[PDB]
Amino acid sequence: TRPTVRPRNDVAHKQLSAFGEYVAEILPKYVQQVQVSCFNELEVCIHPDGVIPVLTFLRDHTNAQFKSLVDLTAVDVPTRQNRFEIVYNLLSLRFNSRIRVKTYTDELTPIESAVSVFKAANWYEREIWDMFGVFFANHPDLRRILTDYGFEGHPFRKDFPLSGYVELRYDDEVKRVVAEPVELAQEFRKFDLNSPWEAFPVYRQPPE
Amino acid sequence: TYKYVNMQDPEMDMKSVTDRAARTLLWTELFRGLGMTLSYLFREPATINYPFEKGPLSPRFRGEHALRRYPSGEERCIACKLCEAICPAQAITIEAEPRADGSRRTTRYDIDMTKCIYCGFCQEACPVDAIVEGPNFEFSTETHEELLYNKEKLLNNGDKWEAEIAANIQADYLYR
Amino acid sequence: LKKTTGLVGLAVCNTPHERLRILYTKILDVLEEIPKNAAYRKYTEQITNEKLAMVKAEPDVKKLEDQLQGGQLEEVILQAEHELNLARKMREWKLWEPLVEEPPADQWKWPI
Amino acid sequence: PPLTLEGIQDRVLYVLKLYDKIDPEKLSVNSHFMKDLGLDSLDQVEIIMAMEDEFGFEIPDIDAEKLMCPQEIVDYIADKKDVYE
Amino acid sequence: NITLNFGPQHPAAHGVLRLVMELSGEMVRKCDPHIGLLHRGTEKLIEYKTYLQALPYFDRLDYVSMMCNEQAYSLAVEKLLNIRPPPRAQWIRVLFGEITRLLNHIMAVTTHALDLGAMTPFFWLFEEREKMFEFYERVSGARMHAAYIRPGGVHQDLPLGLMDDIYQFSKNFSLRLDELEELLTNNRIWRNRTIDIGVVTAEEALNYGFSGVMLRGSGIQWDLRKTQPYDVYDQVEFDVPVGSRGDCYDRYLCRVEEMRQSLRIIAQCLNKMPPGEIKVDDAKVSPPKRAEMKTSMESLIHHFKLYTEGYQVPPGATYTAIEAPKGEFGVYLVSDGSSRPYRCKIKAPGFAHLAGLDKMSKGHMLADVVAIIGTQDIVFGEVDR
Amino acid sequence: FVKPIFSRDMNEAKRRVRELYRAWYREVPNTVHQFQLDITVKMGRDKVREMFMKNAHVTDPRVVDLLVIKGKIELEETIKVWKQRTHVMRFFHETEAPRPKDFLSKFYVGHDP
Ligand SMILES: CCCCCCCCCCCC(=O)SCCNC(=O)CCNC(=O)[C@H](O)C(C)(C)COP(=O)(O)O
Ligand code: SF4
Ligand code: SF4
Repeated sequence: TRPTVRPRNDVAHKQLSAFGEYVAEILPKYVQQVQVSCFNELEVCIHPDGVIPVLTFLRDHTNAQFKSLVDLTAVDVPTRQNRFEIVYNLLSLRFNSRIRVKTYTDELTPIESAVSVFKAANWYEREIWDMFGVFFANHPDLRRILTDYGFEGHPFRKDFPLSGYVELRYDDEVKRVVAEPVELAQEFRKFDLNSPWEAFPVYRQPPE
Repeated sequence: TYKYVNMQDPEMDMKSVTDRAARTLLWTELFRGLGMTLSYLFREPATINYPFEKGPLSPRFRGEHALRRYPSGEERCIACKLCEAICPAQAITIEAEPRADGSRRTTRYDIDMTKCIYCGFCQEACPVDAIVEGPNFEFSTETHEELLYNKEKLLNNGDKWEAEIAANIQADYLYR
Repeated sequence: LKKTTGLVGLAVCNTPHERLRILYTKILDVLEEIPKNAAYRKYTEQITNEKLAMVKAEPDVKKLEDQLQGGQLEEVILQAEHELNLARKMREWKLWEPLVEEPPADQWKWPI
Repeated sequence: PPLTLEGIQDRVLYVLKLYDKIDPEKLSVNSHFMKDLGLDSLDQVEIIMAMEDEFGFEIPDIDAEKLMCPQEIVDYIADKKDVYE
Repeated sequence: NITLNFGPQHPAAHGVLRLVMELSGEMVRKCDPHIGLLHRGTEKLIEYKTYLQALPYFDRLDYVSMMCNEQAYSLAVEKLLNIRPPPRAQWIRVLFGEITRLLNHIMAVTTHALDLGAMTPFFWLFEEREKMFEFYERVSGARMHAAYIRPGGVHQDLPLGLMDDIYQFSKNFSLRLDELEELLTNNRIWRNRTIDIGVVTAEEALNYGFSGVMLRGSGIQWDLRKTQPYDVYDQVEFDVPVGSRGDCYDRYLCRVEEMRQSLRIIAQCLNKMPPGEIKVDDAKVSPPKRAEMKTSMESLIHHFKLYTEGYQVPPGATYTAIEAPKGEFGVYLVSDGSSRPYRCKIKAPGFAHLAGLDKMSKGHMLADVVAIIGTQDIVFGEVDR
Repeated sequence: FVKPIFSRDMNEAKRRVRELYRAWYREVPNTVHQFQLDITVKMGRDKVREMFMKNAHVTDPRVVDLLVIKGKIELEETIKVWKQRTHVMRFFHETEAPRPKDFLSKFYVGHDP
């Protein structure tokens, strides 16, 4: 229960918890869950219409100066209609604390841009615009990062093939590089390594 | 626990001052620093005389693949097809089929060095210690096709190097 | 007084104590027009008050950064200023209505 | 420089001559470019911008919300060129 | 003004940037850093692979330091599996984490010197980086992109021969840094090229999330070791450089100090490695010795499984920062509990720096800009991905 | 129901597209000369008319306005003399074989759907 096991830090869990109810007090209007795992990792909801007003508050001291948007990590789950799950990782430097505060959005919901508030999201912007289509409040430019020029796709939508539909090559008489239909050789020979028989009864969503 | 860099304040003392202005003029330290590069002229140069000399390599070293045999002269491969399940780039392709003798045997083992990333997983993964990431490294080709190896070429590679490969394994086997 | 703040963006502002009392009286001045009911207001009260008395606890700039248990509070005047713009922001958020709109249960239903 | 009105309409119709999508017979003093002429909206934009390129001034598409008759084009020109004599 | 695309092609561009400038006479106005010329898109490529398969990807982002990347993965995977490694593995991860740090800083130093046209240190010190690649080769069979650090810990035990020669290796190295001490550190031309260039106020740094020496140069003291001694760093003695002016000269001297600092640490890690497994006891995560798998059944069974479907993380999506020499490093896992990740974003420390460069660009002449890329230790591989 | 991107109802959106067409329709020769396209310029304008036709089934104003957002964003890369001649030619796919919509030929070709 020790040589392999990583010890559970109850203390920080206690402090983060208590601060968690503290914040739960402070912004009832958007804050929801106050998740607190044994990893010492706190988490909190925000409604997307509540993106900016919460985040600004975060930067300003209460007992945690949530300075430096370290990340706007993003996840797409097709099942939920609110398929997008934008996440604000954060770190109050003065208090050496860390927190994860996320949201959700639909394909045509103009979620608020923290560009005015953090500016670090001038690109967390355009990536998460481009890879997805998560339209953003008001940004100086929504021009694509990463993906090419005429490129139409939105990879990381967890949709359409990992190769994509596009596969460019130089061509002769046109004297120029041209995009072409894929035609993969050998093909990504995907292995379904999923295991029937649950190893974790403690979890397990009920059949209901 | 932190340390300031620099920060230190230079002396106003007249000896030290006129010395610094003497650096500002007569350059002094440049030559001192300059003098240092001269020290290299007198050192012996570090080039290995390739290819009549070659760089040191540990026995572990990863390189060209080769299938290899039993001491009896049967091929070690049993087509367990887990090395196909591991090759992170999935370079490997295997069609296991029965031998007329009935033994499991690959009919078309093959791998392309174009997609191989030489992580050398398969050297570790194989239960029968069939395939081996051999010592050889120098084998650049005129054409792409010469890279897409059949089981055949790999067997040949296990033929030329088997003394060597088995020798290195003889050096290494305890660690695994 | 120590020469050089050390930090790059920060700059010295002599007689910090007075400037801080300015900030205490002013963020107090804005919290007062915020309704008592808003959950933030009582705690920002606790903060401005306990910190103001805490500045009063000692005179010199020197041990003052010990009394608040923070190195160079010469920065926290700036943080207090963020706190001031924040408290200015509290007004347009109004008094805090508990929650608005809720997730379909599928949201936050982790795993999947 | 005089900007005589009838010659303005001559100018616009000549632009319609150079213009492709309209039939030369379909050319007329009144027939609407949305409600009469069968040319689509992109053709609306096409003539409206060719014409404004002739007149050398921007025509907001709010006037395309107006437009109506070509007679209201020359009419607007009377309200635009403001010579109207 | 005159619109102008720059790299990749410039040696200064490092084969990656295309930061177009709309130059005036030579003073910059517009100066946008385009990227996605290297974007390997590994985020989806991580998703369709067993967690043991993900491991190479991190050697593939930080080209130079390598072991630190994999350690950045082993920490983040062992968290969800709640697994705590045998101590020897951690002394190793620190040992080669620091030797990777020597490789990384030697890289940044000598290349930054090359853009300043110094030429020589390059050849004075890669003579050493081959001396270290001989070592990663002695422990991995690969000169670089060694996979020797693993989520269970480590592939394999250290060969008996190293323990002496490595000491020998660092028996003389301090002098080799002395030879630089007699160059740029004191040299006149060098100060002018770098003094008072790209100075950054503490707040912009805290806004953009600058980290590492890039904070420590401008005086912010934020650090990912002593604040969170995630491994043996808590036992290790060392001391952290902090800059004053925010001068590139500052950041420079810091990196030289960290190199000294690893000269301090690696001494102690050589001084303190326990005997013990360098792997976890469990065969449900850490695979059996070839000697045992080929007799005992269960060893061969789980052997067969980890090499075919692998260990299963309990479900969860998490994030972990890393003390990369270049800064905070991003490990954003999203795991359904299947060995396949559901998602995995990777924040490069250099991403924020490159986001911040244009702020430092405008109002500076082009040589200042060439100075700036070398200011920030940016290997572009990690940044677009 | 749900809050709109920009335009609400088609006309707030329809206004934006025309702004787009001219924004291309004038820009085209500039592109013809910057990249020295061998295409006759009317072909360029025709393609300009065509890409505005592929989006004919659009009916939500959020879809229209999001399409002109992305289309103007493409215009950004065009006007700034970004891209390359090849990228401009990607719209043509001239290297590719013509597709026979006729079912009989579809029979003659291969297994297909
Ligand atoms: C060298 C040149 C390169 C070519 C580049 C091509 C770039 C094209 C950019 C693509 C962006 C879009 O699709 S723009 C998105 C807008 N497209 C739509 O279809 C929205 C709904 N349109 C309608 O409802 C009407 O039928 C309407 C079609 C407007 C007709 O207007 P009228 O009937 O009322 O006159
Ligand atoms: S090595 Fe020989 S046995 Fe092991 S998988 Fe590859 S082929 Fe099958
Ligand atoms: S060499 Fe490395 S990559 Fe190529 S197959 Fe063997 S393991 Fe997979």
